[PDB]
Amino acid sequence: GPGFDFAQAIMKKNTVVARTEKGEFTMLGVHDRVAVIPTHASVGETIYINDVETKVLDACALRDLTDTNLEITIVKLDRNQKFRDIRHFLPRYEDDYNDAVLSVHTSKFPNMYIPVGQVTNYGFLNLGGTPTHRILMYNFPTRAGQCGGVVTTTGKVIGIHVGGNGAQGFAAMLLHSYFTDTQKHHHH
Amino acid sequence: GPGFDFAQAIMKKNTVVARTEKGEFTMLGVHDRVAVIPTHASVGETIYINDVETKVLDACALRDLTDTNLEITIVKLDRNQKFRDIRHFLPRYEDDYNDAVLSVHTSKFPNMYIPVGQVTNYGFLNLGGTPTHRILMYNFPTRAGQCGGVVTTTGKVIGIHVGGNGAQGFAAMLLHSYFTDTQKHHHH
Ligand SMILES: *[C@@H](CC(=O)OCC)[C@H](C[C@@H]1CCNC1=O)NC(=O)[C@H](Cc1ccccc1)NC(=O)[C@@H](NC(=O)OCC1c2ccccc2-c2ccccc21)[C@@H](C)OC(C)(C)C
Ligand SMILES: *[C@@H](CC(=O)OCC)[C@H](C[C@@H]1CCNC1=O)NC(=O)[C@H](Cc1ccccc1)NC(=O)[C@@H](NC(=O)OCC1c2ccccc2-c2ccccc21)[C@@H](C)OC(C)(C)C
Repeated sequence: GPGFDFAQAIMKKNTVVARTEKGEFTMLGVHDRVAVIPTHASVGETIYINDVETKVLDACALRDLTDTNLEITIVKLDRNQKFRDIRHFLPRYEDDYNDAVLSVHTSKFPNMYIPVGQVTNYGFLNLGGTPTHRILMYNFPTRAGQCGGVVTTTGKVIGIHVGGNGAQGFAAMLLHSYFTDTQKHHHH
Repeated sequence: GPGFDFAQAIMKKNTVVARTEKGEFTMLGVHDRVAVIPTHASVGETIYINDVETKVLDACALRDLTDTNLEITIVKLDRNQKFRDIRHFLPRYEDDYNDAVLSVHTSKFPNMYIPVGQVTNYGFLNLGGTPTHRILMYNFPTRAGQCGGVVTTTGKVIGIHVGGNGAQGFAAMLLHSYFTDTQKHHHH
């Protein structure tokens, strides 16, 4: 069966409601004060987190070496609470998955779970006019309001929901190497 | 934890999408060709079931001995498929419950699960101007589109979602005695 228990533990301890100029998004906290949000959320220098205005200390819109959108933006937030470190639940590599759950945490849906079935390493997607890479696909009619939703299997947090076409849903991959402690680089 | 596995088994085998003049509702099939739907769905002599026009052979809008709305309408449908008999999962008596799940099956949400936490035997509710009895209440911000949604705990199907006020959700109780094989009574 789908790993509902795992999805619930991730949602309970590692999600907040984020709100930008573009609306509300489920937001996955990954470690310390670092979280993710879809790039098309258009994060600025402040953001609402559970309706509390919060400084965005850093925001990195990920792109691959072809200079193509990956649709993940990693943010560092000025908050007191640390997120439980869930980096060990992130996949090392691209993969396909079975019996995944999509989990949403917004004002409208504070806690909701959708089994999306098989998830395929899809690759290239034209997302609302933006070429995008490293997309995961599931055959489920996902809707507006579900962006940022966390895609899991038991023991793995594999991506965040970013798009759909009325029949299929698409998530941006999360990989373990996106969040490893590193060194010195001018990035803005 | 919440009984997601049980909720999923009920949804998989015992729900259809019903559509009346008032819109779409999750519809729980109980046994044979007998199902339930909230009375405010305004069931007529035909109904759409998974988008297929279907004759409604009988419809009984339940009321208690005070002649007050219970908000459950039991329907008998002209379909080929029988529903798996789930009467043994229906509670005998009114009760309070822990860690319930609300499960929705509509066109917009073909499969969605919401843990609603504690469910209380609430009693009287004024439902959109209609006095209504035998209501179950949960502290969860349920929304339009969730009516008919099935409320479960492990091993019990306890009600169907009928209402909310933005902070709380309300279900009409299901009791085992609503569906027992009986005898001869002019009811229309
Ligand atoms: C989540 C964010 C949101 O609700 O918007 C607020 C600004 C939302 C989820 C999806 C909406 C529809 N169902 C969903 O699962 N994502 C988007 O709207 C996303 C942009 C975005 C905005 C903000 C944050 C993150 C993302 N855009 C779309 O999902 C877009 N879909 C899309 O481009 O799909 C690709 C299609 C494609 C590729 C190749 C050949 C043919 C097609 C095709 C045909 C028909 C439809 C889509 C595609 C949505 C907005 O596009 C449609 C046309 C479905 C409305
Ligand atoms: C499901 C059916 C649907 O979507 O409508 C299509 C016709 C829907 C679910 C609920 C909507 C809001 N959140 C939900 O969970 N149910 C209804 O709309 C239901 C009527 C119905 C129509 C068709 C089938 C089955 C049912 N009506 C309401 O839910 C109504 N809520 C309500 O009456 O709550 C009682 C309130 C009460 C009692 C005593 C003191 C104070 C109050 C109070 C204060 C403020 C709000 C409600 C109540 C909705 C429609 O009413 C509001 C005002 C929330 C819009």
